[PDB]
Amino acid sequence: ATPHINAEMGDFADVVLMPGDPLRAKYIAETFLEDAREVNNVRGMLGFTGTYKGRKISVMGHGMGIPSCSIYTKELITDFGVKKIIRVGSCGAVLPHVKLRDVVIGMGACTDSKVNRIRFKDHDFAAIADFDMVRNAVDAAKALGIDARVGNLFSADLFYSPDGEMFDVMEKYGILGVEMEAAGIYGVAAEFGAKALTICTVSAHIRTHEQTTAAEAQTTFNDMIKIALESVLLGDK
Amino acid sequence: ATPHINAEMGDFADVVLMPGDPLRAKYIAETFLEDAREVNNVRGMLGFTGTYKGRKISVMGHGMGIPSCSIYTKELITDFGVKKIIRVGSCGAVLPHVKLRDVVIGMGACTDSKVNRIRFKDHDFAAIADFDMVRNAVDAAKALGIDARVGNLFSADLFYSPDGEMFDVMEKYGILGVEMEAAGIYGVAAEFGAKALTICTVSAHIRTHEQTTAAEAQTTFNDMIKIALESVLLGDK
Amino acid sequence: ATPHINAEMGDFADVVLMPGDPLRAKYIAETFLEDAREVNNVRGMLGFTGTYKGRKISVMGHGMGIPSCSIYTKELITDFGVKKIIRVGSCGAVLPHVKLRDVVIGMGACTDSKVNRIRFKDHDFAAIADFDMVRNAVDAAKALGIDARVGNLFSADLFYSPDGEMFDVMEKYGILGVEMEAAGIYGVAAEFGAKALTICTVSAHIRTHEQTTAAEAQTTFNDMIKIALESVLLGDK
Amino acid sequence: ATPHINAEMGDFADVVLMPGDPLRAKYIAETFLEDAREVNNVRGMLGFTGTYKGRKISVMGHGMGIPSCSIYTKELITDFGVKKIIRVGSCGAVLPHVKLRDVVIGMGACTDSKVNRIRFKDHDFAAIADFDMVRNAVDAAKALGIDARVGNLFSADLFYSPDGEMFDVMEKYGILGVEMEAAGIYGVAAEFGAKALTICTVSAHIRTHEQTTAAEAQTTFNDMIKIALESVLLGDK
Amino acid sequence: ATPHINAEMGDFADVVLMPGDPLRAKYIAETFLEDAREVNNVRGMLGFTGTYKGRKISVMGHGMGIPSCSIYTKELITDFGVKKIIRVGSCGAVLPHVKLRDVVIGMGACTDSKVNRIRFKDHDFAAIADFDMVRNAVDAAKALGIDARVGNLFSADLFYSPDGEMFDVMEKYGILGVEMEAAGIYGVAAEFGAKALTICTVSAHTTFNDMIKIALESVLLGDK
Amino acid sequence: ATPHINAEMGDFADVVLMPGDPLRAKYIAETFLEDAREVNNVRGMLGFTGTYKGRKISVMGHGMGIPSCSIYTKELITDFGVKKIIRVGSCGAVLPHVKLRDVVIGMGACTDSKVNRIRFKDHDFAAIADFDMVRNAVDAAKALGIDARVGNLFSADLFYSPDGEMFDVMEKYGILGVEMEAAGIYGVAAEFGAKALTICTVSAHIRTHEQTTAAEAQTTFNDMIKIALESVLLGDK
Ligand SMILES: Nc1ncnc2c([C@@H]3O[C@H](CO)[C@@H](O)[C@H]3O)n[nH]c12
Ligand SMILES: Nc1ncnc2c([C@@H]3O[C@H](CO)[C@@H](O)[C@H]3O)n[nH]c12
Repeated sequence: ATPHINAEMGDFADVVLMPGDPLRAKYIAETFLEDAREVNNVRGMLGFTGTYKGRKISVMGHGMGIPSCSIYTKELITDFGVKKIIRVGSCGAVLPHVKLRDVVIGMGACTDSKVNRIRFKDHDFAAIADFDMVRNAVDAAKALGIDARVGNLFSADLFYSPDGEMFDVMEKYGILGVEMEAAGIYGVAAEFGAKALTICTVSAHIRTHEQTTAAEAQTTFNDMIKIALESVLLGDK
Repeated sequence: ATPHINAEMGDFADVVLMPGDPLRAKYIAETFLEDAREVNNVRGMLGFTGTYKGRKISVMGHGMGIPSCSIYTKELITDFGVKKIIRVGSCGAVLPHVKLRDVVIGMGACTDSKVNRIRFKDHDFAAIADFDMVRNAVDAAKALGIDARVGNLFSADLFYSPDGEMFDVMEKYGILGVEMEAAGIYGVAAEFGAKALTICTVSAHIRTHEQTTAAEAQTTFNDMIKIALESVLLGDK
Repeated sequence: ATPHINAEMGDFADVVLMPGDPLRAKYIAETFLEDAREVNNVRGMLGFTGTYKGRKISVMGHGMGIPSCSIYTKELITDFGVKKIIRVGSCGAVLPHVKLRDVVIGMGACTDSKVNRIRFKDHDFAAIADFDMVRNAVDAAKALGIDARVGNLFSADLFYSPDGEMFDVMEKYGILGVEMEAAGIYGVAAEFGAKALTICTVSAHIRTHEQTTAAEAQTTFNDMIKIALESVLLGDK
Repeated sequence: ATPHINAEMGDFADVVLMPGDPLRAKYIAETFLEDAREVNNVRGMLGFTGTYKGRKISVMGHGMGIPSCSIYTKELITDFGVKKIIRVGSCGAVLPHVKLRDVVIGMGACTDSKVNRIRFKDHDFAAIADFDMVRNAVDAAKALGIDARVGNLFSADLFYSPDGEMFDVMEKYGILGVEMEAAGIYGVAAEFGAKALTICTVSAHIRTHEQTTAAEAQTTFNDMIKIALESVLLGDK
Repeated sequence: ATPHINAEMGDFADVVLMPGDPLRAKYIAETFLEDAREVNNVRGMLGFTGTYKGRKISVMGHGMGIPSCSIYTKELITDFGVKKIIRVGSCGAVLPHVKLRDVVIGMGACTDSKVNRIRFKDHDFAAIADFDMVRNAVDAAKALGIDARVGNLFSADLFYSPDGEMFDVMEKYGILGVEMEAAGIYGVAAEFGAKALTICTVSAHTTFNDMIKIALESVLLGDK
Repeated sequence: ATPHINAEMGDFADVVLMPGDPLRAKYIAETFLEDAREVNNVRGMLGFTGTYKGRKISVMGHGMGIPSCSIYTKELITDFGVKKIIRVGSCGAVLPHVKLRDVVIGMGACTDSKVNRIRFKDHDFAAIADFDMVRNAVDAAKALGIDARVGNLFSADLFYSPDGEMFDVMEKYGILGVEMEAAGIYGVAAEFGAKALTICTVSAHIRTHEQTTAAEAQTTFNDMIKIALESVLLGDK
């Protein structure tokens, strides 16, 4: 019922988990949710709704990049009643002892995109998550015995940057992970009056050049998913 | 293979057609290509390689927005030997005499993205197509009896833009179509030394709810595909 | 000693409360700290150290504006072993449900200053607080039965802004309070590897025109101080 | 008459060739036009009108820099019925394979000027030539046995630039020639609704300070002028 | 009163000298003025009013940085009738032939602040002093046997630069001194229709009393 | 010789007056100078050297706009030993009380050009004149009974600007005259270590004011040139 999602009101839960990869969304639906059904397939951007421990939950890909996820998050918020979005992504690390498969939680997200400047009269908008969602995720990770670090992400427009020196700048200012969406989702959440959080799994070290495979990212980053799902239940109270 | 493409050198032709929707890529392979073989499916971004009138051709989705297509086009160029990219997409018009189903060829692409400023030391980089490819597309269009306009596209970062007034400015400056990728693909081609072209069909008239029927759009879609494919043959001389 | 603080290592606690007004720092030291002693008076920027429920704590003015507070925060971190800074300030509100004397906690801070762009290669640095410090303040306020909202502040360079329309944009994007330092302190904390939090008391409403007096700001905003001090004790565990 | 041109409607053809140097315009009139008459001498900016193979054609200097040529091109468009402007100039190369005496056709023009950002709400306007004019020029060149390169020029505000590093950037993104006017003329054409093209001959290699001799310059200049003139005849059909 | 100044119209003279440090304002008031009276102490930003050779004169700290002094100068101009602001500060020099202990007069002020771009539609506003005040300061200095250098200051937002990349640039383009306020004060003066001047002593690469004498005598020259 | 000046060291005085129009330079030479001889005619940009009251003085056009005058002033300073440049031009007024034929002295020059930001690492360079030259001009004018206004000029890149509202901003900030060169000349002067000044006569009121524009002054164009020349004589003493 929207230009990029062929579904109707009620087809989505009020909370949506969103990886960039629709195939990871499919994996999550098949692995963590009961009674999951596909609710969207437009442009292959798979979305599903099922239950987790009785709680109605949706998962849907948002694609790669700020412009892509801004489209889906906006539509979910304005036309499907979605109140909370939890991005469950991958990222590259720049810090020396942040390692592969570490879970990072983006309370804020830096960016080299122009979208928030366009929204905010060319000033600095601090793209932040909802505090209660951050807190829920931290508490859930603790209950699960999973380490999770909270801090700044950096949302890049260019996965292949011509400016390698910027990575030293990110490292100097404590950036936990380089991904491509958080700052955009946070801008949309503030623009349209909803709540968002980005949780990422470290899938590459930008310095050491260690990296996981495409298959590993699609189907094995499960700590962040358990954290996300349990954090919703805490939020419900 | 690359982190976003599960294939090896040789799997892709040296020319790749790219719609945003990976389902359109599959449709293109099935409809216009002989002996089509799927060569990528990471993140559901379907890619295929086949032949058109004997000529080896590939077709693969690029996803929505500059950051998404920048990843795929970079990787195709540096790791798969691709020499030419032709985006085949949709766009919205802002000019009165540009009608639904019109074909537009982006000789240049304006943008509100920051990617080319990051590349170009914060100055104005004119994101342009390769001239020969533009000319090949014009001649292929003529031989098919299809009228096409050549000029500027505008590649937006925000499909849902909070700056409605900018559309008046685009109209004032002769922008032929509003889409979300061309300026980024043109930046990648310049950065990595390849050739690119974006052709679009007008599928919407901004500030108006006018829409074409399903059969009309497929017919028009097919016309664009034919122009792109025939243009490659002309380029081969 | 440093160019703006005539004290030696050890004279400051490892946690410093910092209002913009040195006379407020004096009030706080005399009212909340036991055995308080003056440790700075350079440029009349009073700083004191004493104990709160057995915990060594310092309080010192940072003056008005990002450039002023950036000086003091840097010096405390590099030369006095300060690990945490809690700014305890005043702000003006734009949101219709925010009232005079409400306490707001700045998980992030937007800004129209150029300093973070200077630090961050002209990109958007999300100026954020330390998460644990935010949670400690939230928990302390709950234990005290004091209400407090958590979200974005906006750190202005011009208290007398010629751009009145920017306040509508701040309001649309949920800015809780307009002040003049948080984004700068958060940038310094990030640069030098320390932790910071800004808590503000609403001293004016930009829409309803209500306003506390200079005398009230100097001495009567005590809820935010109780929250700050108790949050430190929580932080110590 | 207009503030910088003392002529009347009819004194100029609907196509004007424009070198920067008014003395070069005088040379073009004497050399290529029959029955040439001087139609402007305000500020010494000589313009002439005559015929080339029966076709009415004008030639006039535009002076140095974007601000200068923007004045002349605007006035020609709004007050003298001019439809097409062909800048005929020299440029410096930054690419090793681009050689002295090569003819470059600016299908696009990059710039470090702010004039187009001012016009285009501080976004990226792709300053482009008219496609048919570009094609006419290629075809004309081919007929004359010259292979012209088509791509981006860079229009500089500073002939004596303090930023030597920018040339490396220009080279990396494939800029064919450096001059000082094209992006400005293209901006004017778009703003006031006309068509423009810039053709340049490479008279210098910026990195080595290679410089063309006087005799070879006169030869390549003539080639460029023949190309421009014959392109007009092709456009007429 | 204003939110940052607890005084009333008439408490300030129509010219105010402003050092950054309020304790320096107190020193100035005590050393140079007759019948000096404290007229502001909000936030400890001490302001005083007295006479210098029969001429009513005020002196008040403005704090460090563009945002701080922009507040105080605006309120003085719009709410206390002040017509002229003279900043009397210290600066660091980058030029070889600008000496320690030299007096520099900022006819213009560069800055890495965004405040004037906010004011001037993101274009380049040349933050300048009032010409007559510059002339008066030069002439007052001359009469005191001092050659003041007139030129550009640079007003920094970051005393502690993250990379220090601007220093060589300031030197290349002839900046006389580095401080943290002038361009802000000049922007305020332009915005609200008053006149301002920044005078600095080169404190790095009295003297202080000489600078104050130049500022005070330059006012008396202006009154003529 | 230099790329834009066919002359040798010694041909120019160490002070050069520069109008935009080279024909105006000719007029000044013939009207004001003894034993004037032409020293340059490259690109029709006439320059002359003669004496005024025994004092060796040059006069030469600079063309229109920052890029044009930046070329000439740089070449004069670095290759012809020029120490002082005085632009003598016309400007438009935006202030209601500024009269036609009033003389404006640009102690500073605002601009919408990017050249100084290029020089100054994207920060605000205050483009200022030499103080002694300003003072000499004020005294020279006063001696002739002319009260010259001293303040900011605004140097525009676009004579035909799309942003009419900016003239309101100029008026609000007390801009005395609008022209097209001062900020660029002042930038060159600072870059290459020389001294410069722009003096202008008001030739028009920009835009229509509800108010009444005062009246017209009795001051002439010849009066301004006299001021300029006499200011040189004062500076010599
Ligand atoms: N009116 C419009 N505005 C922006 N983008 C598009 C498109 C294209 O469709 C996608 C978004 O729907 C994206 O790839 C964009 O380039 N079609 N019509 C459009
Ligand atoms: N070399 C220098 N750099 C920056 N600021 C200053 C100052 C002034 O001193 C204060 C900072 O110490 C502030 O008001 C600034 O304008 N003196 N010397 C300086």
